[PDB]
Amino acid sequence: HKIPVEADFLYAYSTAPGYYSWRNSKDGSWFIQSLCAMLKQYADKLEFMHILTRVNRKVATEFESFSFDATFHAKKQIPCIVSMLTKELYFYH
Amino acid sequence: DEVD
Amino acid sequence: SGISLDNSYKMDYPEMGLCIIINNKNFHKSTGMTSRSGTDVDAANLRETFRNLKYEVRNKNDLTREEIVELMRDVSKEDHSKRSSFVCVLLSHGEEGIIFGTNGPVDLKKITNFFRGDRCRELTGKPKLFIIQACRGTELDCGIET
Repeated sequence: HKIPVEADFLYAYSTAPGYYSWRNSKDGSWFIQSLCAMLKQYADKLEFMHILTRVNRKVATEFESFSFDATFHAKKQIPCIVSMLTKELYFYH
Repeated sequence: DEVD
Repeated sequence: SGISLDNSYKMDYPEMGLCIIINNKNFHKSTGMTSRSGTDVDAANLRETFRNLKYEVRNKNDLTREEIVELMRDVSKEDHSKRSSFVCVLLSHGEEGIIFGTNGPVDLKKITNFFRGDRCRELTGKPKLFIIQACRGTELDCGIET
């Protein structure tokens, strides 16, 4: 008859805890680029967590950093879905 | 490719 | 009626809800933080993407720490009775638990607390989505070959 005050939040983080997040000055950030493509392609078909799982794979597989600085070259990124949701979320009805 |  | 299931959020209120996009590109020189080239591309991509999901999008640009807090306070106190959900997209520098206004940091907890089930009764039981494009530290993922 009560719910927790922290229930029904979802935190779609661009990167894992502790890590840099990559942004491309021409294309936009890897995370936002992929999130928007997956929303457009799947928001009328998939539940939100399954969309966000496709964002994870897209960011994980299709992006790799290129830098003249060895320290920052050839690096990867995985986003971090944090769910306190109590129900499934579909953008359609 | 830039970090934030 | 027949048997029913309560496994999904009610998303058929008259409005899907607010989509607040905070696009922080340029930072007060005194902070020493660099400009976030390409974030306008993110901001416009998000605006169009959530527009087509039928969200009421509000783009805000280059907000101070104080302006972020006030905006979140004000938005939380709006009438959400006709709204299904709430989305806030944050685009900025950050570190673990923190995102930056143009003039300094804001604790993520301070932002999300405005919408806690007990502090924002308009959204209790409704999905509150925070989408955060920001650093969470300085670690780099070297990856592994597949």
